Amino acid sequence: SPGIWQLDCTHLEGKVILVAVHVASGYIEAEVITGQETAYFLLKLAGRWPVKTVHTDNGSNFTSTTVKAACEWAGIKQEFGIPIESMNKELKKIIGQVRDQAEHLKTAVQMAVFIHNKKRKGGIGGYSAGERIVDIIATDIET
Amino acid sequence: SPGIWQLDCTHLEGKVILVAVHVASGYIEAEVIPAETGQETAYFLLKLAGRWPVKTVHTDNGSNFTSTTVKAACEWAGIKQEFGIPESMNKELKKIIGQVRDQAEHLKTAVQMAVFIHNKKRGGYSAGERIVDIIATDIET
Ligand SMILES: Cc1ccc2oc(C#Cc3ccc(C(=O)NCCOCCOCCNC(=O)c4ccc(C#Cc5oc6ccc(C)cc6c5CC(=O)O)cc4)cc3)c(CC(=O)O)c2c1
Repeated sequence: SPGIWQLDCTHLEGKVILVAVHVASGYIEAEVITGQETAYFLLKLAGRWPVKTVHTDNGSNFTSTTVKAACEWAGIKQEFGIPIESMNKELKKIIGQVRDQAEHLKTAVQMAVFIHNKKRKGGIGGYSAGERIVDIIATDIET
Repeated sequence: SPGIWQLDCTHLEGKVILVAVHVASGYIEAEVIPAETGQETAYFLLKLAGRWPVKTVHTDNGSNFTSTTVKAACEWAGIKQEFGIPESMNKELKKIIGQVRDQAEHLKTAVQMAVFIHNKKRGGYSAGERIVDIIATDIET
Protein backbone atom coordinates (compact mmCIF):
# COMPACT_ATOMS: atom_id res chain seq x y z
CA SER A 1 0.00 0.00 0.00
CA PRO A 2 1.98 2.92 -1.37
CA GLY A 3 0.73 5.82 0.76
CA ILE A 4 0.86 4.48 4.32
CA TRP A 5 3.42 5.96 6.72
CA GLN A 6 4.13 5.70 10.43
CA LEU A 7 5.31 8.83 12.24
CA ASP A 8 7.18 8.63 15.55
CA CYS A 9 9.59 10.66 17.67
CA THR A 10 12.85 10.00 19.40
CA HIS A 11 15.53 11.92 21.23
CA LEU A 12 19.28 12.40 21.33
CA GLU A 13 21.57 15.01 22.89
CA GLY A 14 18.47 16.84 24.08
CA LYS A 15 16.94 17.17 20.62
CA VAL A 16 13.85 15.50 19.23
CA ILE A 17 14.08 13.52 16.00
CA LEU A 18 10.93 13.18 13.94
CA VAL A 19 10.84 9.85 12.13
CA ALA A 20 8.60 8.78 9.25
CA VAL A 21 8.67 5.24 7.87
CA HIS A 22 7.05 4.16 4.63
CA VAL A 23 5.77 0.91 6.02
CA ALA A 24 5.64 -1.13 2.80
CA SER A 25 9.25 -0.42 1.81
CA GLY A 26 11.14 0.46 5.03
CA TYR A 27 12.10 3.79 3.50
CA ILE A 28 12.46 6.51 6.11
CA GLU A 29 12.79 10.21 6.45
CA ALA A 30 13.84 12.08 9.56
CA GLU A 31 14.79 15.49 10.91
CA VAL A 32 15.71 17.12 14.22
CA ILE A 33 13.29 19.51 15.84
CA THR A 34 6.57 21.64 17.80
CA GLY A 35 3.32 21.30 15.89
CA GLN A 36 4.35 23.73 13.17
CA GLU A 37 7.50 21.65 12.70
CA THR A 38 5.62 18.41 12.28
CA ALA A 39 3.13 20.15 9.98
CA TYR A 40 6.01 21.43 7.85
CA PHE A 41 7.64 17.98 7.92
CA LEU A 42 4.40 16.36 6.71
CA LEU A 43 3.85 18.94 4.01
CA LYS A 44 7.40 18.43 2.75
CA LEU A 45 7.00 14.61 2.75
CA ALA A 46 3.64 14.69 1.01
CA GLY A 47 4.97 16.95 -1.74
CA ARG A 48 7.72 14.41 -2.36
CA TRP A 49 5.83 11.12 -1.86
CA PRO A 50 2.32 9.75 -1.84
CA VAL A 51 1.34 10.45 1.75
CA LYS A 52 -2.17 9.12 2.22
CA THR A 53 -2.47 7.83 5.79
CA VAL A 54 -0.18 8.58 8.71
CA HIS A 55 -0.33 6.43 11.84
CA THR A 56 0.82 7.73 15.22
CA ASP A 57 0.62 6.01 18.62
CA ASN A 58 -0.32 8.88 20.87
CA GLY A 59 -2.65 11.80 21.14
CA SER A 60 -0.25 14.60 20.53
CA ASN A 61 -0.74 15.28 16.81
CA PHE A 62 -4.55 15.28 17.14
CA THR A 63 -4.30 18.48 19.22
CA SER A 64 -2.03 20.43 16.82
CA THR A 65 -3.89 23.05 14.79
CA THR A 66 -1.14 23.28 12.15
CA VAL A 67 -0.89 19.50 11.63
CA LYS A 68 -4.65 19.35 11.19
CA ALA A 69 -4.24 22.19 8.67
CA ALA A 70 -1.36 20.53 6.82
CA CYS A 71 -3.27 17.29 6.63
CA GLU A 72 -6.36 19.04 5.18
CA TRP A 73 -4.35 21.03 2.62
CA ALA A 74 -2.37 17.94 1.52
CA GLY A 75 -5.08 15.30 1.78
CA ILE A 76 -3.55 13.24 4.57
CA LYS A 77 -5.61 11.10 6.94
CA GLN A 78 -4.22 10.86 10.46
CA GLU A 79 -5.08 7.53 12.10
CA PHE A 80 -4.40 6.42 15.64
CA GLY A 81 -2.70 3.11 16.11
CA ILE A 82 0.54 2.41 14.34
CA PRO A 83 0.26 -0.07 12.03
CA ILE A 84 9.74 0.66 13.31
CA GLU A 85 10.57 0.92 16.99
CA SER A 86 13.32 -1.39 15.93
CA MET A 87 13.63 1.40 13.36
CA ASN A 88 14.45 4.12 15.87
CA LYS A 89 17.03 1.66 17.21
CA GLU A 90 18.98 0.96 14.02
CA LEU A 91 18.91 4.67 13.22
CA LYS A 92 20.62 5.48 16.50
CA LYS A 93 23.20 2.76 16.06
CA ILE A 94 24.05 4.23 12.66
CA ILE A 95 24.06 7.67 14.28
CA GLY A 96 26.56 6.19 16.71
CA GLN A 97 28.91 5.14 13.89
CA VAL A 98 28.76 8.52 12.08
CA ARG A 99 28.44 10.97 14.94
CA ASP A 100 32.17 11.74 15.06
CA GLN A 101 32.02 12.64 11.36
CA ALA A 102 29.61 15.55 11.90
CA GLU A 103 29.62 18.70 13.90
CA HIS A 104 25.82 18.91 14.00
CA LEU A 105 23.58 16.09 15.19
CA LYS A 106 21.22 16.98 12.32
CA THR A 107 23.94 16.08 9.81
CA ALA A 108 24.55 12.81 11.66
CA VAL A 109 20.85 11.92 11.46
CA GLN A 110 20.88 12.57 7.71
CA MET A 111 24.02 10.47 7.25
CA ALA A 112 22.24 7.65 9.08
CA VAL A 113 19.05 8.10 6.99
CA PHE A 114 21.20 7.97 3.85
CA ILE A 115 22.83 4.73 4.92
CA HIS A 116 19.47 3.23 5.87
CA ASN A 117 17.81 3.93 2.54
CA LYS A 118 20.77 3.05 0.34
CA LYS A 119 22.05 -0.19 1.83
CA ARG A 120 20.66 -3.49 0.63
CA LYS A 121 17.66 -4.28 2.82
CA GLY A 122 18.89 -7.89 2.85
CA GLY A 123 22.58 -7.16 3.37
CA ILE A 124 23.38 -8.45 -0.08
CA GLY A 125 21.58 -8.27 -3.38
CA GLY A 126 17.95 -7.35 -3.74
CA TYR A 127 16.68 -3.85 -3.13
CA SER A 128 17.34 -0.99 -0.81
CA ALA A 129 14.48 0.76 0.91
CA GLY A 130 15.07 3.67 -1.41
CA GLU A 131 14.61 1.43 -4.43
CA ARG A 132 11.62 -0.39 -3.04
CA ILE A 133 9.57 2.74 -2.34
CA VAL A 134 9.98 3.91 -5.94
CA ASP A 135 9.31 0.36 -7.15
CA ILE A 136 6.12 0.24 -5.05
CA ILE A 137 5.00 3.64 -6.32
CA ALA A 138 5.81 2.92 -9.98
CA THR A 139 3.59 -0.16 -9.87
CA ASP A 140 0.66 1.59 -8.14
CA ILE A 141 0.50 4.33 -10.79
CA GLU A 142 0.86 1.67 -13.50
CA THR A 143 -2.29 0.01 -12.12
CA SER B 1 19.78 11.80 -16.94
CA PRO B 2 18.95 9.21 -14.24
CA GLY B 3 20.96 10.72 -11.37
CA ILE B 4 21.52 14.12 -13.03
CA TRP B 5 20.22 17.17 -11.15
CA GLN B 6 20.46 20.95 -11.64
CA LEU B 7 21.06 23.18 -8.62
CA ASP B 8 20.29 26.90 -8.48
CA CYS B 9 19.25 29.83 -6.23
CA THR B 10 16.12 32.02 -6.53
CA HIS B 11 15.03 34.92 -4.27
CA LEU B 12 11.75 35.96 -2.67
CA GLU B 13 10.76 38.22 0.21
CA GLY B 14 14.37 38.93 1.08
CA LYS B 15 15.19 35.25 1.34
CA VAL B 16 17.20 32.76 -0.71
CA ILE B 17 15.52 29.59 -1.98
CA LEU B 18 17.71 26.68 -3.01
CA VAL B 19 16.14 24.53 -5.71
CA ALA B 20 17.32 21.23 -7.17
CA VAL B 21 15.69 20.01 -10.42
CA HIS B 22 15.81 16.43 -11.66
CA VAL B 23 16.49 17.30 -15.26
CA ALA B 24 14.79 14.43 -17.02
CA SER B 25 11.55 14.72 -15.00
CA GLY B 26 11.33 18.36 -13.95
CA TYR B 27 10.77 17.16 -10.37
CA ILE B 28 12.01 19.76 -7.91
CA GLU B 29 13.01 19.98 -4.27
CA ALA B 30 13.46 23.32 -2.60
CA GLU B 31 14.31 24.93 0.75
CA VAL B 32 15.06 28.42 2.10
CA ILE B 33 18.83 28.71 2.76
CA PRO B 34 21.51 31.29 3.70
CA ALA B 35 23.10 33.69 1.27
CA GLU B 36 26.25 31.83 2.29
CA THR B 37 26.92 28.73 0.27
CA GLY B 38 28.21 26.48 2.94
CA GLN B 39 27.01 24.12 5.63
CA GLU B 40 23.32 24.41 4.85
CA THR B 41 23.87 23.86 1.13
CA ALA B 42 25.85 20.72 2.00
CA TYR B 43 23.03 19.56 4.25
CA PHE B 44 20.35 20.10 1.56
CA LEU B 45 22.46 17.99 -0.81
CA LEU B 46 23.09 15.27 1.73
CA LYS B 47 19.36 15.05 2.41
CA LEU B 48 18.47 15.04 -1.29
CA ALA B 49 20.95 12.24 -2.05
CA GLY B 50 19.50 10.19 0.74
CA ARG B 51 16.02 10.23 -0.84
CA TRP B 52 16.90 9.98 -4.56
CA PRO B 53 19.83 8.81 -6.69
CA VAL B 54 22.02 11.91 -6.86
CA LYS B 55 25.18 11.26 -8.87
CA THR B 56 25.89 14.50 -10.76
CA VAL B 57 24.86 18.01 -9.75
CA HIS B 58 25.16 20.82 -12.31
CA THR B 59 25.55 24.53 -11.51
CA ASP B 60 26.43 27.41 -13.84
CA ASN B 61 28.13 29.96 -11.68
CA GLY B 62 30.95 29.50 -9.20
CA SER B 63 29.23 29.80 -5.82
CA ASN B 64 28.84 26.05 -5.27
CA PHE B 65 32.62 25.57 -5.80
CA THR B 66 33.76 27.77 -2.89
CA SER B 67 32.66 25.69 0.13
CA THR B 68 34.75 23.00 1.76
CA THR B 69 31.66 21.56 3.46
CA VAL B 70 29.89 21.28 0.12
CA LYS B 71 32.89 19.39 -1.21
CA ALA B 72 32.90 17.12 1.86
CA ALA B 73 29.18 16.50 1.44
CA CYS B 74 29.62 15.60 -2.20
CA GLU B 75 32.53 13.26 -1.41
CA TRP B 76 30.62 11.55 1.44
CA ALA B 77 27.54 10.81 -0.66
CA GLY B 78 29.10 10.09 -4.04
CA ILE B 79 28.04 13.24 -5.92
CA LYS B 80 29.93 14.77 -8.82
CA GLN B 81 29.65 18.52 -9.36
CA GLU B 82 29.66 19.68 -12.97
CA PHE B 83 29.83 23.23 -14.19
CA GLY B 84 27.38 24.05 -16.92
CA ILE B 85 23.64 23.97 -16.57
CA PRO B 86 22.80 24.50 -20.30
CA GLU B 87 15.35 25.06 -16.95
CA SER B 88 13.47 28.08 -15.64
CA MET B 89 11.54 26.19 -13.02
CA ASN B 90 12.21 29.21 -10.77
CA LYS B 91 9.55 31.07 -12.73
CA GLU B 92 6.62 28.65 -12.44
CA LEU B 93 7.51 28.10 -8.78
CA LYS B 94 7.30 31.78 -7.89
CA LYS B 95 4.07 31.93 -9.84
CA ILE B 96 2.70 29.22 -7.61
CA ILE B 97 4.17 30.64 -4.42
CA GLY B 98 2.34 33.85 -5.23
CA GLN B 99 -0.81 31.79 -5.79
CA VAL B 100 -0.62 30.08 -2.43
CA ARG B 101 1.18 32.71 -0.35
CA ASP B 102 -1.92 33.82 1.59
CA GLN B 103 -2.57 30.27 2.68
CA ALA B 104 0.50 30.33 5.01
CA GLU B 105 2.36 32.36 7.62
CA HIS B 106 5.93 31.42 6.68
CA LEU B 107 7.46 31.82 3.26
CA LYS B 108 9.05 28.42 3.51
CA THR B 109 5.64 26.86 3.98
CA ALA B 110 4.49 28.59 0.80
CA VAL B 111 7.57 27.26 -1.01
CA GLN B 112 6.67 23.75 0.08
CA MET B 113 3.08 24.21 -1.05
CA ALA B 114 4.37 25.34 -4.43
CA VAL B 115 6.81 22.40 -4.68
CA PHE B 116 3.96 19.98 -3.91
CA ILE B 117 1.76 21.55 -6.63
CA HIS B 118 4.51 21.70 -9.21
CA ASN B 119 5.42 18.03 -8.61
CA LYS B 120 1.85 16.67 -8.46
CA LYS B 121 -0.07 18.54 -11.21
CA ARG B 122 0.19 17.21 -14.77
CA GLY B 123 -2.95 15.03 -19.21
CA GLY B 124 0.20 12.94 -19.30
CA TYR B 125 2.46 12.56 -16.28
CA SER B 126 3.38 14.89 -13.47
CA ALA B 127 7.00 15.50 -12.55
CA GLY B 128 6.47 13.28 -9.53
CA GLU B 129 5.10 10.47 -11.70
CA ARG B 130 7.97 10.93 -14.18
CA ILE B 131 10.88 10.69 -11.73
CA VAL B 132 9.48 7.55 -10.17
CA ASP B 133 8.96 6.08 -13.64
CA ILE B 134 12.48 7.05 -14.70
CA ILE B 135 14.10 5.56 -11.57
CA ALA B 136 11.99 2.41 -11.61
CA THR B 137 12.75 1.88 -15.27
CA ASP B 138 16.49 2.11 -14.52
CA ILE B 139 16.46 -0.24 -11.52
CA GLU B 140 14.92 -2.88 -13.79
CA THR B 141 17.97 -2.27 -16.01
C1 LIG C 1 30.18 15.94 5.23
C2 LIG C 1 28.97 16.80 5.50
C3 LIG C 1 27.83 16.59 4.75
C4 LIG C 1 26.72 17.36 4.99
C5 LIG C 1 26.75 18.35 5.95
O1 LIG C 1 25.79 19.20 6.31
C6 LIG C 1 26.20 19.95 7.27
C7 LIG C 1 25.38 21.03 7.92
C8 LIG C 1 24.68 21.82 8.41
C9 LIG C 1 23.67 22.73 9.05
C10 LIG C 1 22.35 22.61 8.66
C11 LIG C 1 21.39 23.45 9.21
C12 LIG C 1 21.76 24.42 10.14
C13 LIG C 1 20.71 25.35 10.76
O2 LIG C 1 19.62 24.94 10.96
N1 LIG C 1 21.08 26.71 11.09
C14 LIG C 1 20.18 27.69 11.69
C15 LIG C 1 18.68 27.46 11.61
O3 LIG C 1 18.26 27.05 12.87
C16 LIG C 1 16.89 27.09 13.11
C17 LIG C 1 16.38 25.66 13.07
O4 LIG C 1 15.06 25.67 13.48
C18 LIG C 1 14.19 25.69 12.40
C19 LIG C 1 12.83 26.13 12.86
N2 LIG C 1 12.62 27.51 12.54
C20 LIG C 1 11.42 28.09 11.97
O5 LIG C 1 11.48 29.26 11.78
C21 LIG C 1 10.15 27.40 11.47
C22 LIG C 1 9.06 28.21 11.25
C23 LIG C 1 7.87 27.69 10.77
C24 LIG C 1 7.76 26.34 10.50
C25 LIG C 1 6.43 25.84 9.98
C26 LIG C 1 5.39 25.58 9.52
C27 LIG C 1 4.11 25.26 8.83
O6 LIG C 1 3.98 24.17 8.10
C28 LIG C 1 2.76 24.14 7.63
C29 LIG C 1 2.28 23.12 6.82
C30 LIG C 1 0.96 23.28 6.40
C31 LIG C 1 0.19 24.38 6.83
C32 LIG C 1 -1.23 24.45 6.34
C33 LIG C 1 0.72 25.38 7.64
C34 LIG C 1 2.04 25.17 8.02
C35 LIG C 1 2.90 25.99 8.84
C36 LIG C 1 2.57 27.29 9.52
C37 LIG C 1 2.52 28.38 8.47
O7 LIG C 1 3.58 28.71 7.85
O8 LIG C 1 1.41 28.92 8.22
C38 LIG C 1 8.85 25.52 10.69
C39 LIG C 1 10.03 26.05 11.17
C40 LIG C 1 23.09 24.52 10.51
C41 LIG C 1 24.05 23.68 9.97
C42 LIG C 1 27.52 19.65 7.60
C43 LIG C 1 28.34 20.36 8.66
C44 LIG C 1 28.51 19.54 9.91
O9 LIG C 1 27.53 19.40 10.67
O10 LIG C 1 29.61 18.99 10.15
C45 LIG C 1 27.87 18.57 6.70
C46 LIG C 1 29.00 17.78 6.47
